[PDB]
Parts: sequence; C-alpha cells; structure tokens
Amino acid sequence: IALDIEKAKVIQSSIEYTTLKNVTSATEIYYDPDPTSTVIEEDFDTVEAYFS
Amino acid sequence: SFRFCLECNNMLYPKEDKENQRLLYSCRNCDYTELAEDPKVYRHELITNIGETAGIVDDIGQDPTLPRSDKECPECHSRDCVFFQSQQRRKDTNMTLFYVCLNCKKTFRDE
Amino acid sequence: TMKEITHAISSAKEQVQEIIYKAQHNELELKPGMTLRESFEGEVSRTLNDARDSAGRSAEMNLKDLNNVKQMVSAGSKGSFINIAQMSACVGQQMVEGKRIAFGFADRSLPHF
Ligand SMILES: [Zn+2]
Ligand SMILES: [Zn+2]
Repeated sequence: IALDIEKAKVIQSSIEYTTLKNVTSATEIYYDPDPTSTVIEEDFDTVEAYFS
Repeated sequence: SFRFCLECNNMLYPKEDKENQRLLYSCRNCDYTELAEDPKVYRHELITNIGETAGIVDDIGQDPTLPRSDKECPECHSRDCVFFQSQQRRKDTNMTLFYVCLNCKKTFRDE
Repeated sequence: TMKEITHAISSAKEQVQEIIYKAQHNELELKPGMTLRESFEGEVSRTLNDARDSAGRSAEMNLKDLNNVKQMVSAGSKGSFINIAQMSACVGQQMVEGKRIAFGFADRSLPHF
C-alpha cells in the first residue's frame, strides 16, 4: 500500500470521517396525504416505478 | 415565504385536517384559516448561494473608488463598466467578478 | 545588473497578473487542505519571494571582490545575503502576521488605490 497510490487512496477514503451533512445539499418537508402516490410531478415517475 | 393573517396580522402556521386531509394555514390567535396553495412547508439550504449577487444597488456607478473596465455589455454593448467581486464574505466565497454597465445597470459575468 | 533586476521584477509581476486572472476565471488549481483564497495568496507570496531572491542573487553575483559589503559578508563578521538584496535590488514583500497587507479600509489597503 505504501508504494501504490490507488490502494493508499482506498485506505484514505476508508479512514476519513464522512457524515450525511457533508453530502447533503438541501432538505425539504412536503405535505402528501397519499401513502401510495405523490403530489410532486418530478418524482412521481420514479416513486410509481418503485411501487410497481 | 410565509403569509400573515388578514384580520389580526399574526403569522399563519400550517395545520393538517385529520378528517379532510388538507394543508391549511391557520392563525393561532383567532379562528381564521386559509387554504394552502403549495405543500412546501419548510426548506433548508445547507450550502447556499443567496446574497452573492443580491448585494446590488442602482447607484453603484457613482462610486469613485470602484475600478472601471472596458468589457462589453451583453444588452446595450456599452464600452464602459464597473466591476467588483462577491459581496458575500465567507471563507469559501469565489473570486469571480460582477460587472455593472453604466447605462442599463445590470449585473453580468464573464463566463 | 539593474536592467536584469528590473526585468526579473517585471516578469514576476506579469506572472502575478496571470495568477490573478486565472483565479478570477475559476482556472486555478486548489492546494489540498486549503481554500481557493488561501491557495491564491500562498502562490502569489511564493512568486514574490522567488522574485526577491532572484533579484538579490543577480545583485550579489554582480559584486566585485573589492566590494566592501561583499568582503564583510564573505568574512562572516556582519551582514548576509538578504541585506545585500534589500540594499541594492529589492526590499520585497511586507508581511503582517504571516500574510500580505490586509484591507484595513473598505476593500482596499489605502485610499490611494
Ligand atoms: Zn389571526
Ligand atoms: Zn449596458
């Protein structure tokens, strides 16, 4: 690992601390009274694909 | 953005009906209740870019301490302009320039 | 030698101008563990330090053996290379708290800029 850069980078990634807040960009709260469907149109396709 | 009560000017907190399954903005100081238009109750930006270009005034061309360039205006193609960096002053802030024309007074970049 | 020193300082200032343009067009490489502003400041400071060292080295190579400052520096009794550089070629960059002169006014160092 000391003479190889890729394995060293793998070890570095495995050591460094990473929280959810680091990768998160924005969080939102929405009102949706239908458990099996949704009001948002952008995500409607993906969630209906999941449920089906 | 949050709305205010139309009768006693207090804040309209969101409320949910168990029987009707609707989102309603209701004032806790009275019985007033108005139907909500959007379900976006709350939004938090961990990384934000607001205030970077929001610090702009319409009289910034009268400041004598600002540098003057000859960059081309995208709208009226003037030959004089005034530039400055980002008004946000965090440690992560970029060093990109904002140019202001002396005729249309709009803010535009160089990219 | 004065022509050579002036050429070195002018070339360094042109290099600093190029670094400024690159940082103002998002074309600057970020040193790991440091922000864009910190990397830009460090790179400009390194360029200016190299400029002063090059000008001083030119000035110190110019000196004859009969030069008295050279004789004192070579004896090791008083003075060093930086003294010759600052006396003859260039004083260099002034650092306050390990950084260049800050913007004590509103976004400038003096009301003459
Ligand atoms: Zn009310
Ligand atoms: Zn214009």
